[PDB]
Amino acid sequence: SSKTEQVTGATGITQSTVTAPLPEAVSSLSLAPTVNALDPWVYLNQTEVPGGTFTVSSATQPGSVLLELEISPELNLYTSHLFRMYAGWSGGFSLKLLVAGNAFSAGKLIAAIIPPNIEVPNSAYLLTGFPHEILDFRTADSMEIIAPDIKNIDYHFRGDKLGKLVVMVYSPLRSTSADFEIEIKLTSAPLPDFKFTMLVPPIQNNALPIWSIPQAPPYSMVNPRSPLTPVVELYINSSYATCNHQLGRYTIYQGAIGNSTFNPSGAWTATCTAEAGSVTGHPNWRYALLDLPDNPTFDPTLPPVPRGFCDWGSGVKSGNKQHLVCFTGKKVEGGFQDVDTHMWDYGDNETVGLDNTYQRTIYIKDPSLEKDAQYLVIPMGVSGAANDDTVQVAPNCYGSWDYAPTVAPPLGEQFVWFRSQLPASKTTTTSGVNSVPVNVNALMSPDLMCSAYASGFPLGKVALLDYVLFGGSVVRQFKLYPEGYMTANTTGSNTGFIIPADGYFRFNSWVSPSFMISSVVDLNL
Amino acid sequence: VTAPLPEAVSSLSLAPTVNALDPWVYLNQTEVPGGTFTVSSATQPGSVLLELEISPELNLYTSHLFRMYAGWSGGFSLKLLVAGNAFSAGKLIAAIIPPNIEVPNSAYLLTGFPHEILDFRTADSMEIIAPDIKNIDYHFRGDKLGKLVVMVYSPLRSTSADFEIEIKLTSAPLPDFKFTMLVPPIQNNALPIWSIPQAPPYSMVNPRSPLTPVVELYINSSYATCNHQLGRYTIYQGAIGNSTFNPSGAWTATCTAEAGSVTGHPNWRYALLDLPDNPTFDPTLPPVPRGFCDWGSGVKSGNKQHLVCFTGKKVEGGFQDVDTHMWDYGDNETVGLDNTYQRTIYIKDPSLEKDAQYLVIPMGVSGAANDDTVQVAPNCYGSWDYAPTVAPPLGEQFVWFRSQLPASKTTTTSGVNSVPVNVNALMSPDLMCSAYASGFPLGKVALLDYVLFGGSVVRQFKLYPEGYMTANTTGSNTGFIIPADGYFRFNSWVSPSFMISSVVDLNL
Amino acid sequence: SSKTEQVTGATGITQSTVTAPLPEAVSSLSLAPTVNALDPWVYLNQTEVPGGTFTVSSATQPGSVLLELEISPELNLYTSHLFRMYAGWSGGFSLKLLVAGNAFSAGKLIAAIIPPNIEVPNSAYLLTGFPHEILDFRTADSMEIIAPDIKNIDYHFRGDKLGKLVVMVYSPLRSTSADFEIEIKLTSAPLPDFKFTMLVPPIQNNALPIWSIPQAPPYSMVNPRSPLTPVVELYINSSYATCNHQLGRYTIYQGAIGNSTFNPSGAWTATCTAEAGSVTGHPNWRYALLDLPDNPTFDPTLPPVPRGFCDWGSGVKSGNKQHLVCFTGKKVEGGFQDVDTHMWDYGDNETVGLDNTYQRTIYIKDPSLEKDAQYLVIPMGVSGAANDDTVQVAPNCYGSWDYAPTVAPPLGEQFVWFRSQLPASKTTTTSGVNSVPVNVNALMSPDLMCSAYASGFPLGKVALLDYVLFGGSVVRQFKLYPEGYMTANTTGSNTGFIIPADGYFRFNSWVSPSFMISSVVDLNL
Amino acid sequence: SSKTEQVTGATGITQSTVTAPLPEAVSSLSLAPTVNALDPWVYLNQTEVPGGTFTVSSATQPGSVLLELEISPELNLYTSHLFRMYAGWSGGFSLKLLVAGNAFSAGKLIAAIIPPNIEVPNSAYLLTGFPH
Repeated sequence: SSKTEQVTGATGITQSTVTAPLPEAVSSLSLAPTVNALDPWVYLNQTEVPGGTFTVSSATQPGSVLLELEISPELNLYTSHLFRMYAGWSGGFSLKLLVAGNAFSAGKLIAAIIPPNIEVPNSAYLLTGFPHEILDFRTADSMEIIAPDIKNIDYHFRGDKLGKLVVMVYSPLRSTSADFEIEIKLTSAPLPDFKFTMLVPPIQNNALPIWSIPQAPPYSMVNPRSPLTPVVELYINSSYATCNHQLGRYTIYQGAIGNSTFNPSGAWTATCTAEAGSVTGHPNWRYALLDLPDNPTFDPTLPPVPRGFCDWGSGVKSGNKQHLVCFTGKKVEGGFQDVDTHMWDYGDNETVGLDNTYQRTIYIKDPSLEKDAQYLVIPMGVSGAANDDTVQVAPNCYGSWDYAPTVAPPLGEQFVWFRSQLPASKTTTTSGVNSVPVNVNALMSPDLMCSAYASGFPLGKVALLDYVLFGGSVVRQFKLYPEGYMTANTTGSNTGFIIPADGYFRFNSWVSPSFMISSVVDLNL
Repeated sequence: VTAPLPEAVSSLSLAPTVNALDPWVYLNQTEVPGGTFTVSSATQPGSVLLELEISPELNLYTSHLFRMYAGWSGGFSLKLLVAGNAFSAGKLIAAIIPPNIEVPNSAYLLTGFPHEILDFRTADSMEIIAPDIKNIDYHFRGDKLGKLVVMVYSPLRSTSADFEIEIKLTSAPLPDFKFTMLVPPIQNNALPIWSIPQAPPYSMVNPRSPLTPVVELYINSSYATCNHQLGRYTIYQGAIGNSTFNPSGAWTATCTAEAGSVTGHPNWRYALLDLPDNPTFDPTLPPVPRGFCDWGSGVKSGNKQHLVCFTGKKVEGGFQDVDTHMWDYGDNETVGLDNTYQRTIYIKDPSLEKDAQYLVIPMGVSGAANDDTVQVAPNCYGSWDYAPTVAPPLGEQFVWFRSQLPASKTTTTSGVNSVPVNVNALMSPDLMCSAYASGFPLGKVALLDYVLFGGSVVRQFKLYPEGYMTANTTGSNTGFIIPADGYFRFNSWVSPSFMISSVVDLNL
Repeated sequence: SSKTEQVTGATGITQSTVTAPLPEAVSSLSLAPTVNALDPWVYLNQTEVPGGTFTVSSATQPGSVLLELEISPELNLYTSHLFRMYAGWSGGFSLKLLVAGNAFSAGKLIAAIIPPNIEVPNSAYLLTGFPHEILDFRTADSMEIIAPDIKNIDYHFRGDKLGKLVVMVYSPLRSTSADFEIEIKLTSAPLPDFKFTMLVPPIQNNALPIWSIPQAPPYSMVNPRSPLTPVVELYINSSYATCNHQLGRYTIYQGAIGNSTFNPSGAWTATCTAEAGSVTGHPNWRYALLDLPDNPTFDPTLPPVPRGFCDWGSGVKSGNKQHLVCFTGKKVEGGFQDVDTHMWDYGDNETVGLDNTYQRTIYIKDPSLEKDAQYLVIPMGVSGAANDDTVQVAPNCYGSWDYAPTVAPPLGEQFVWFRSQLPASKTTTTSGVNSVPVNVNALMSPDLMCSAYASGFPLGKVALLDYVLFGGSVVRQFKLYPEGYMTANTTGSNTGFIIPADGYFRFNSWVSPSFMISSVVDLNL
Repeated sequence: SSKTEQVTGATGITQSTVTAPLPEAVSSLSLAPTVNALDPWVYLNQTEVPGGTFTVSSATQPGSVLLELEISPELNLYTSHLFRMYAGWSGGFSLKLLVAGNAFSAGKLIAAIIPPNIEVPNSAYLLTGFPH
């Protein structure tokens, strides 16, 4: 159908079109053991789908996809919630494309329905092949695409391959002002022919449409890299800080990836097989061997480092001048007689000729090391080392050890980290070690993700969560990727921006990975 | 007529006196008290722009009648009035949330509630039927009420010169709106109109200098926050840290400290400021007398700035000496803290007895940075109920009451000099005296017109209930004097997001 | 109605009665803005209610309540889940009392419906007053109580006071064998006149009927009391270990109660205002004062101890012979020059004449303490002290400081704790301190409760969660109270029972606080 | 009533509305010793009233009054002149608000009728109360 309305002032028209590029395959639900209807009003309450909106500016290139929505119960809050207690679904959705258009100057949108097991092309030219509609920003106000449930089975089960609605720019948006944009929302409502199949117990870990994050300030969320010092700030350093593997790498597909753990309390301790050997250069260095409880020493697949124990980053070229600091102690009956602060290198002095590495090979500066003993390790800090740059060093999986890939943020955004300050141990003693203050940053601490690891994360969607702080209300919008690297849209200088740790996150909406955040953090200071 | 959800007409069978209304109160053109908001390019998506409880406060008239009546039952037809353009593009979502449910803070969830999406292109005169969701035959006062929440869904872009869209709602009760139970009109439910007596600002009292008249009102772009404790008021009192309705009578205090002095100076004797309340110095009541200056900045001991006051030992109530004495407000420096209120006060005189009670009457500043330093009040210890630090909404600036503190030299090297400093104040108590009888409706802001001389010049500021005035200004040049020989006028209740059509350029 | 069936073998009868002690108030839903129906099958799928079952043995005393179910959407999985997207409900439920009866010998059950704002009496004698039914175990198989939605409002909103179904023993159960019991389940299904009112967005923190706990072994959940040593076991000591206030006291009404925190990483550090004074007895002791960041020193309402810092329990009478051990260090520019292990008492040497207390008053054994400095604290262990008994000492709120009440378990059950081992620091040095190995136990670490703090906990219901361990499958059933003290049914000797920390919890069913667990842990070793 | 015309070039619309926020109290003139009619054409010749025009620029502040016209014979040249030879008048006037508008960008006007012995408020917010 069609319907046209004269805009206020008679300076244009707004077209609200009901369109069905119609597969319109309505199943008889003959094989469904029972057919369950919905509250008639669910068909009448059109709700924003997870994935909208998408802003089409002048800097958008036709052929770049903007929406990729799988026609499923997840397009609606109420159907998404109802599906938790239902084995199968069967029916389409009426998807509305609300476009904040105007007689701006020009620009055309193309929306198409793509059937299952058909790759989504990246050109407006190819989209015209599919069943599709075209819009004109000069007159676009609505488009009720009657999206069908393209299927070869008489009713769906979880895990099937579903059809997709793809929206792309047909013609570039041209307007007098470079700031003119077009916010394009998209809402769904199940069609009348949409029914469920069976009543099954809800999944207590259901992939809920709405994610609830407890009002937990990050100063209580603490802390993979330095689990003895609380998080005090939130760092946004635009130094191209592509986070090489570290501790505290959690993703909600597997949980803890790399050598990350959910209980890093302290700075997870480890012991060593303090083997000894002739040492060139520094005789006072002894090559100790990390032991691997729960990961026996001889599995190239498993990590050659105790779970938890991880960077500080050391073992740079100059590792022989900049070191790490850890408590050490001879293991004796019932514990350790005495524990001091010795200088741990964890790197590439002589025996590996490597860079920073995740051996299984450490050097102490204590000459009292003996082979006939196991020595305890508790990292404390760095000694004489640079600050905030030599503590983010890049050791990596120089092996088959399944580790965390070096994650880099998408262009235009920089990582938001959880920081913490490490005090310096001074000693005016004839036998001691000297540390230097250092600030430590990390990705999402496990406490924040605990809700995500249970609440759920819709496939291909990065959570957009807010950040409110002390009065007056000030909200910064961050993006929390499933791989576990929260980011924020950045613009301006490259200053390391501190954001206070007092303030709680809040779920706003599921957004696609390529979703520019409206709120931009300005690097002024 | 766009109805988000059907209105359940209730037969008031359980109403002791089903009370009718004037048949002519039904005209869907009466403005909605507080229902005026502006959308700009800077309004981020999903920012709550309006929130009205579905109640007799939605109409200018039923709001007035509601003071006579203990109950009501009915809906409201709100008409939009969008002063948009041909070059404006954007969306609004207006959802009616159910009574007890909590208003979301993202559009993705607000869409869940019944709603309508409004284009600025075709939402100029859109009737919206707001229902009154209930499980009871009629409402009493205090019952949880439904709300309609207007929120920007697609930000406002402009195909041409960026313009500001001003929107406001006009309502008439649906034919089924009925009152009940006549009661005397002294109730809650603040009046839709607040008549401000024509008291010029210079007739009010500067709470932070109740000895010098308010000489001028001035807007400073730099002063982004107000940490003052003395001079803060709110209509929803409550208690505000060290603010009194009588600033003049509270400017006094007794002090007494034992043998003690600043390490850097054996001349700055300590002084424990006496409290009109009684000890212990319990960390739940103010640690200083209800009225005392909030001046000074976070200096460190040595060749520095500090305050001046009139001090004098008490003599059994009889004759007490008096003289201006240099005064600094605590040695927070020696504890690694900033200058706060809890810190004991000091006096630069070696002639204080370890057990004597000395008067103190602040009078100025000496050898000190200019007004910039007295503006920033000492911090607080975070244990008692003090006035929270506040800042104006983005793009808006404060309005302060200003006064001139006269200086004071000394011919002899016995007293103390005192540089002249212009002092500020967030609000004089003389303006809220009339407000309390009226009150502000449900977290709305009061747009007041400062009618400058003759009425040819009329400035508009928003009187936020929290206790401050703000006026939107585009400009540098911190100093901006506004004459204090004017008078206020109520213009309307405006939602906090409302931005003033009048913009006073700070560069003129 | 009624219906009788001849049991197999014709050795009895089983009565399945449909009863309506009928308020039967059906609302017209006139004021409801809209009326939403359900899938017709929800009315036909009777599901176990949260609160059943309840076993009526010979040791049950008439007048002891067994069921107290508020007639609400929460009586059914599907209605409980659907109510998440609904503002109001209006209608009753058909509650079935399935009784595993037999012609055992005798015994009668009484079930009554109690209207809102009417206290539940504790005598079968009074229950007969209410609308009620009586059962006989000799012939009881079912009872479809048509429970009405007693209300004076035309449809419900969350938070109203609801009616209650109470089941009590009318006559004692007598049977030939002392082991004969009667498992009494109870299921619900909304009546046909049950409808919802409005469609509202789901609460992302909804009080879900089913609780999902991630497959997180407790050896990763770590650890309030000793957040540097991982949890290794699970202790069940029947020493009457009524847990006085401690660290790690979390309840899902407020979150962290007492001085408990969600980020105890390490052993939350604290500093001191190392004031000095003349000391009698031991001159080498110096009375240091804990500073209170975020809790200024002068609020009798707030705790006089830094958040996190907490027991080890010291300050017993003999505190002058048994002590705690914490790292100490003079605070200097940028940190601390040197840090050693000194002996911290935290108790009642001279200045308080108290027992263990939660001052704000500590004694070091280092004579080098000086007033002009702040000294750091990091608890490590105990020195010369008893083990596992003097580390559970009972300091408490000797003041108005809102603390955690001393929780004791119900009779017949003992606490299940999260343990950990603290190594001993030995030192053969002319200046050092000597510790003694000690095992430390705690209540639920915050990681386990994180799901509860978001998943939800139905009012008055203690979660019954399982514990599966390495193959072959072995399941122990524990009860996790809302106040935050997991317990397990115990029988036999008083041996401290260790349960391996490898194995994950799992939600089984919501049960009442007075719900004997069928599985009994046997104290054999 | 209402009436809409498409502006030249079809780049807008011009609304010419006939509105009566209607007291519409028509007297029977029973007590009038005699009732005198006018030349029928006086009812058909709309003349500029004394007090118009008023230019609403960007520097105008809502709440500032612009017109305050007392409904009387003085609103028309011819009625004002005729009243010189007449002891009394009885009847209303059809007042036209010609606005030199355009699809400029925006801006809304409010006109209200205020009864006798009622002070004129200085806020657009209050004007909505009156018939307007």
